[PDB]
Amino acid sequence: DNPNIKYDWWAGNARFANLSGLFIGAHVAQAALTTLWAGAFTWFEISRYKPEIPMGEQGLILLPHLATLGFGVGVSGQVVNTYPYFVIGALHLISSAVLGAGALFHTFKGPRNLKNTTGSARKFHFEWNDPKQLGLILGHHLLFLGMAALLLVGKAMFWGGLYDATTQVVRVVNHPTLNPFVIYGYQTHFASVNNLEDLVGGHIYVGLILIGGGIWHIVKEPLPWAKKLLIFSGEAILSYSLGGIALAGFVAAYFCAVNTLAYPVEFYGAPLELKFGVTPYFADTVKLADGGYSARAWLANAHFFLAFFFLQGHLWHALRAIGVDFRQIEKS
Amino acid sequence: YDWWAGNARFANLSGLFIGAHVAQAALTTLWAGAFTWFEISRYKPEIPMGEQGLILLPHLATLGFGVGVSGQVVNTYPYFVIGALHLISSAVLGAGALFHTFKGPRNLKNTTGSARKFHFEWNDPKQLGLILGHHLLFLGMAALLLVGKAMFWGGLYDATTQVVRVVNHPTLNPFVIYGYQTHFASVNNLEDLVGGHIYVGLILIGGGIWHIVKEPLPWAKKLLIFSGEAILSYSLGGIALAGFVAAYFCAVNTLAYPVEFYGAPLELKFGVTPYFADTVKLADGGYSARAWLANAHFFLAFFFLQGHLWHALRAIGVDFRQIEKSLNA
Amino acid sequence: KKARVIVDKDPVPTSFEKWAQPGHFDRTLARGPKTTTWIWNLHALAHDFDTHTSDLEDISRKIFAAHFGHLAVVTIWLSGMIFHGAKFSNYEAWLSDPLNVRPSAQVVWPIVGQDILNGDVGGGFHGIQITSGLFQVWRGWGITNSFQLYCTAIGGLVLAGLFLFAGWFHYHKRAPKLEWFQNVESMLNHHLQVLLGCGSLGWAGHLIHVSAPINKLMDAGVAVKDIPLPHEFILNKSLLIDLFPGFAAGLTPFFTLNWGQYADFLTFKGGLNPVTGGLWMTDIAHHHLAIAVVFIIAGHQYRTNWGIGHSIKEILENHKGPFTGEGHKGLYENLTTSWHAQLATNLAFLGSLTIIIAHHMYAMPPYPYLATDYATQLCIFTHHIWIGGFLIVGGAAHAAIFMVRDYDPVVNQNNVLDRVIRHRDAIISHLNWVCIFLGFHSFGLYIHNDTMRALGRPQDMFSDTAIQLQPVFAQWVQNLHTLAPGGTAPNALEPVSYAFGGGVLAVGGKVAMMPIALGTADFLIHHIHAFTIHVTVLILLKGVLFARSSRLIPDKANLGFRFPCDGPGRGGTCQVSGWDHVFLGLFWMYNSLSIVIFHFSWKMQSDVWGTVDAAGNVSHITGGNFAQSAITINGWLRDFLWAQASQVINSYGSALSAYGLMFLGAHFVWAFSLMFLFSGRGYWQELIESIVWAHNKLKVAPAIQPRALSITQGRAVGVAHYLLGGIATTWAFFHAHILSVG
Ligand code: CLA
Ligand code: CLA
Ligand code: CLA
Ligand SMILES: CC1=C(/C=C/C(C)=C/C=C/C(C)=C/C=C/C=C(C)/C=C/C=C(C)/C=C/C2=C(C)CCCC2(C)C)C(C)(C)CCC1
Ligand SMILES: CC1=C(/C=C/C(C)=C/C=C/C(C)=C/C=C/C=C(C)/C=C/C=C(C)/C=C/C2=C(C)CCCC2(C)C)C(C)(C)CCC1
Ligand SMILES: CC1=C(C/C=C(\C)CCC[C@H](C)CCC[C@H](C)CCCC(C)C)C(=O)c2ccccc2C1=O
Ligand code: SF4
Repeated sequence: DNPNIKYDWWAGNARFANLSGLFIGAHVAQAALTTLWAGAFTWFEISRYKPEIPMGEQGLILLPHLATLGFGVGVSGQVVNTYPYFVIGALHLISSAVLGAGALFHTFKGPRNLKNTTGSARKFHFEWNDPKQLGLILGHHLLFLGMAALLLVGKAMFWGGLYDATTQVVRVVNHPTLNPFVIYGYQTHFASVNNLEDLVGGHIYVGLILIGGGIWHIVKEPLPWAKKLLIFSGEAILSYSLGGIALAGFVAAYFCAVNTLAYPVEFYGAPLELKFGVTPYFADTVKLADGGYSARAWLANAHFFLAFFFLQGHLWHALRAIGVDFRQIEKS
Repeated sequence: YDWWAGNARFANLSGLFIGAHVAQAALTTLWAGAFTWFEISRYKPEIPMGEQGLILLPHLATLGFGVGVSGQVVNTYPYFVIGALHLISSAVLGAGALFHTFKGPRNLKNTTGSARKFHFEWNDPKQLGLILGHHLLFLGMAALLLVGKAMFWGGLYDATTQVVRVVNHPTLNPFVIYGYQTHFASVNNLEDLVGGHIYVGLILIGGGIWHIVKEPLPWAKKLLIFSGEAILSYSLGGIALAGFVAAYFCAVNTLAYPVEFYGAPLELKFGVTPYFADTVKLADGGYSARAWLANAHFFLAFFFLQGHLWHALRAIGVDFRQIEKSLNA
Repeated sequence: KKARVIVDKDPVPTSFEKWAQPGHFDRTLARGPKTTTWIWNLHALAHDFDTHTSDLEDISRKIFAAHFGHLAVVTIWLSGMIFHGAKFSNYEAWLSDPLNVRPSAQVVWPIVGQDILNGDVGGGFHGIQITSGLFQVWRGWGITNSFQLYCTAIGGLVLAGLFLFAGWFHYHKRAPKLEWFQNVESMLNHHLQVLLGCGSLGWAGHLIHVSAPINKLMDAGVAVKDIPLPHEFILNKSLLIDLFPGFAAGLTPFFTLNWGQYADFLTFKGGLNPVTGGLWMTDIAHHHLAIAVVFIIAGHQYRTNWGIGHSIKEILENHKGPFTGEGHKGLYENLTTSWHAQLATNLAFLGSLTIIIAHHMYAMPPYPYLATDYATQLCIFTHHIWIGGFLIVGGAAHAAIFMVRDYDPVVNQNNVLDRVIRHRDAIISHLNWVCIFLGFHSFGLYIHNDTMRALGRPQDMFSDTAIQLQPVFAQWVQNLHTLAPGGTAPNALEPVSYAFGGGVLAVGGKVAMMPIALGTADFLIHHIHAFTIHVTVLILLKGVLFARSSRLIPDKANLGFRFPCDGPGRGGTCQVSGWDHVFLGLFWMYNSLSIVIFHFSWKMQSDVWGTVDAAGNVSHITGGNFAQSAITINGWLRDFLWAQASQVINSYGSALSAYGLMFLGAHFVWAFSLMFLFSGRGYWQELIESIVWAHNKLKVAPAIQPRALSITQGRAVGVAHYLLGGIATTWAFFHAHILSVG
């Protein structure tokens, strides 16, 4: 592998791979775009939402997620209040604007290298080979995700409560499922979640361990065992992430398909059946007419196919991480 | 070798030989896993399961996996979980395949330590016996898994009374097993089949353990040739026989294939070639599942016999000179 | 040597710099504008790549990249047509009721009162009625909903994207070397076997698996919603078996040569499906299968990398005889060193093919509900005749450009090309004569007839009721083709076309196709066609044969392909260049094809098209007036132009008003052209001097000095507006007429 390799426009985003400032800029931009999608299409679905006729078939894939969190619903998915959706749509849109401003800052205005900007790798600088600061980055990111899980626990315990399909109403959980004998029990009984306290207790156990994982990943450096097994290369850590997201996508797609509580069924179609032809896919049940395909069918299939292509991403980038150059493979 | 004979280049080697075969295994498990879901999706509850083109789901249904009475098949979930398990096994085997090929070393001369560890040579008759040995042990265990499935892990479907039944009386006394050297392919009771695989298993582990501890006798060295092309030819011969026997069992045997999950009768007709055509002339399509599994494996067995001949003619020497200079003389 | 992929990497760096440098590509234009002639020259030379660079490799790369560009714009266009079909059409209504609903896929915006153009086209839809036959194409494709068109349109936009990328990539990034381009044997192999052979096999696949079943159900009167989706015929075999029992046999009959087992879905019926009045899908299926096999076989002729095969050079070199000296020796070098020699050939033969397509598509309407759509029939015939005629004249132009620029005496000494140059006086003198003979004994008969009719002497006319000129040979050929099924084509049920004979075939109330009887009016008009084609060839052939030199200008090749003259000397040498022969050939091509489409229009309306009574009596659109009227110019003026122009001139305040405006607009553009053709540069430059004086007087004189158009541009602008105006007039005429009566 030559050191001064130059990539074409189509592989042009591989050029800032190492760098420092453009790495922040490119990812804060994706975050701004992700929040912009979350914010703007809230207003799209509010405008396109008809009160009458069940809101499975109207192509709503964002508002049902809010309605699942017991967010201006009422009884049997009647949906009384539209204002709370607009405010969330506005909040994610203003978060998009500030993230977008922060993105263009770090790319153009800010420095293109962080070697002498902040002071050290501990401050905000990062290097791919060094297993010390990238553990700190992983650490604080797990802390934020851990906190983000405890926000949902907050929304369950005190802040309105979540919608249940058991009695078809917004209910407040006041008995979270502790005793991880059931959590280990749910290693086989997953995707058959039939009570909200079990789900809340699940995210409590995820959260308190994710903070516990986070805090540990800052204070300690990986063992020579880790260095020997896993490769500390920007392409390698990308491949591990692509693998991690692929699994998450496939699992999420399955929960979306089979689970009837985490998606309360009345806001969607309800059942999804795994059929295989050329690929595996969750087609539809009761053949939703007057349009085609329920919101559940979209969330299940889209994330399954995305998960499959992210698996092809893992393979591609992982084969390039180990040291397979495809150029000399097509030459002989 | 040319591009078309390009896979003969790593014939000797070491690492790519593991990689190429663990890949085929990953592909075989992927076929076993993915087409389970295909046949589940293509299975219609109405219409008897024979003409629906199902050649994988009937094998599961034969093992008494959510069947009920007279092959009514109430439960589809047990098929899905097996389909998922073989598919995840395919993913890990596929990952393990491309590891040993690309990431892992292209030679095991200094990798593992010795020929006993994981290295192999074709000429040396000591480690290839150890490989054969452990493979017979695994097949021996795989036979005792079916015995497990029979004895109290659900039980297997019988076509005698058309239900899932648990066997609790395996056929011992090999006077009947030697009796079944002529009465084979007319197996009408499941205890005889279970007792058969018990006798196969206990001898196959007994064969396995003997092949590892001992090296072939100079008699073997004198008769059989220790060449990669020769051992391939012996394997092609072994698979050809297996394929012809399996094709016959599929055709005539009425228990190991429970009849209602398939067509039921197959008659051996000969025109230009032997083939198991069909009985009752299956209409609204053509050919039952049994007809496909019988004929496909018979023809595969015949071409694998032509494979034995072809590779065995090259086994006696190299024969890459003797094919061209055959007529150039 | 061996055909192989060999490219230069990053030959031309991609940058907008040269986009900001108009005329960068020519050394003369690069200096910048001084006069307004520069602005014209920029556009005139833009795609003349031979003048950009001398390097044949760089020219070949530019041509290869430009083609990806032209494929991208054609794909954008085809995607647009299909998208407009998906979104802004009554296609789904038209499927439900083909005979009553009028195809429309262009909706006008309500502004300045132009919404009047959104007429009642049926299927509760308001839009411009389309005459492109897209609905009949999509029905033939087996498309039954708007979603299938949306998918196809998007698929097209992705293919157009890919074609753009390809063109950028294969120029800026990985440009093939001249070696690659000059593999004519490999190119012919791949283009015969894959492009045509596998394309035809692929299409046979679609016809056999999708089109034939879906069309068979639609012809059986099954509702569009009730018809299964095209993939259901593959996934559910039972549905396909019910329509075509031959599929029961499976693929074994194909491999065991028991091909009769497919006789139900691979037919040789002939004639037309009586439901739709189009060719049978099963005949079309077998055609494309048979075509595919012949092409895949044909494209194994030329030697590539394995010794087996012909070298085209050796074939050409071996074809010489006692009249033709060295024969076809040196022509391989002409066709592999000159792009103009290839463009000449390909324009001449693609142009000739497009005219064959025009004829074959009206007589054997291949699409369902085309034959009875008289508006579509007239328009696609006329369209493809015009495209054909332009391409042929292009062939002649680029033949002349080759002779001036790329012709080598050394390569072409005593070969067929050299020897035609040496008797070019004998060729052109004889062609001159046959043109005058045909002119007198074709047009002179019309003038004879006009005069006899005018003098009250109809008995003295050339007519069926007077002095007959029966086209006995064409009459004899019609009979042979009518007797073919059962006789010299035993396994044909009907004739290839009902035009040759057999019965009147009728769909709805209307005639799909019936026998086109030939008499004196058909003899006369055919000898007019022969005349107008021979005169066009005289002009174009004279252009190519005298491009390099003549008895007048010996060094004409030095003056080039496109020069206005060599001055008023030698009596005057105006329009001697090969370019000027193309200019004159365009008017004659226009004159020729005008009479071809007029012939078609009137003959079909008088003798073929019309309504059919329950008893079976055919009432034609113009009641068989062709036989007695089309034998005088007065009859053409009165019974064709005057009579059938009533619809276009009376179209104002209706949905056809646009054609009335186009009709006048086109008459205007045509007349405007006469300013350029009849006048000369000298007058206009002197007028511009006085206008420039006034701009100078008020200090608004432009730095880029105004110039009158070049002598050549004057002629180019002349013939452009003449053809545009003339053709557009007939276009507006044909539409307004046939969208009313047809
Ligand atoms: C996308 C960006 C891009 C850029 C920046 C360049 C840049 C360049 N190109 Mg490349 N090229 C590209 C894409 C690009 N190209 C593509 C997609 C193709 C395939 C067609 C090519 C094929 C190509 C060829 C064959 C050549 C170049 C050349 C060049 C150089 C000079 C071009 C010039 O100045 O004319 C700018 C011209 C325009 C802006 C006009 C564009 C005309 C388009 C292609 C067609 C429009 C059709 C449209 C429907 C209009 C119809 C009629 C209208 C009335 C409706 C310049 C470095 C030339 C060169 O290197 O010479 C030294 C050269 O010969 N390019
Ligand atoms: C595949 C077909 C094809 C290709 C690739 C070429 C390529 C070429 N031609 Mg050939 N040619 C063709 C077909 C083709 N031609 C046909 C069909 C004819 C018969 C008309 C000709 C007759 C011809 C002549 C007489 C000449 C060429 C020349 C050339 C060369 C320069 C062209 C140029 O720079 O145009 C630049 C483009 C323009 C000036 C604009 C043209 C616009 C036309 C006149 C009107 C378009 C109206 C449109 C149909 C309706 C819209 C109206 C509306 C906008 C109002 C180039 C090698 C020239 C040459 O010198 O060869 C070396 C040359 O003198 N061609
Ligand atoms: C109506 C308009 C008109 C007419 C009648 C002609 C006639 C002719 N053109 Mg011309 N042409 C025209 C428009 C016309 N052109 C236009 C607008 C252009 C610009 C593009 C041209 C450009 C052009 C070119 C480039 C060429 C021609 C050629 C010809 C001649 C073809 C040979 C022929 O048919 O002779 C037969 C004569 C006729 C058909 C004319 C009518 C004959 C009458 C009916 C018979 C005579 C009656 C009677 C005896 C009259 C005398 C008696 C009286 C004195 C008492 C022919 C003389 C070609 C040529 O010369 O090749 C041979 C040629 O190459 N023309
Ligand atoms: C070396 C080589 C080769 C070979 C290779 C191979 C053959 C491979 C294999 C591989 C493989 C063989 C792989 C596999 C994979 C798999 C996968 C990818 C899977 C996945 C799965 C999933 C995704 C799942 C999921 C799920 C479940 C589990 C349940 C629920 C539902 C769902 C669906 C979600 C070739 C010849 C090419 C070339 C040369 C070299
Ligand atoms: C319309 C359109 C479109 C579409 C199209 C398409 C969709 C196409 C496709 C196409 C296709 C889909 C095709 C295909 C084809 C195929 C082929 C061509 C094949 C062949 C084959 C062969 C040749 C065979 C051979 C063999 C073998 C292999 C073995 C045995 C023997 C034999 C010989 C039989 C688009 C979107 C673009 C847009 C525009 C328009
Ligand atoms: C009329 C005529 C002219 C005069 C016509 C000329 C000079 C053409 C000029 C017309 C164009 C349209 C001028 C365009 C000027 C600007 C580009 C317009 C700018 C404003 C727009 C942006 C609106 C000739 O030069 C000529 C030459 C040889 C034979 C016959 C004739 C001939 O008949
Ligand atoms: S009139 Fe025009 S074309 Fe004729 S010689 Fe004079 S300048 Fe040349």
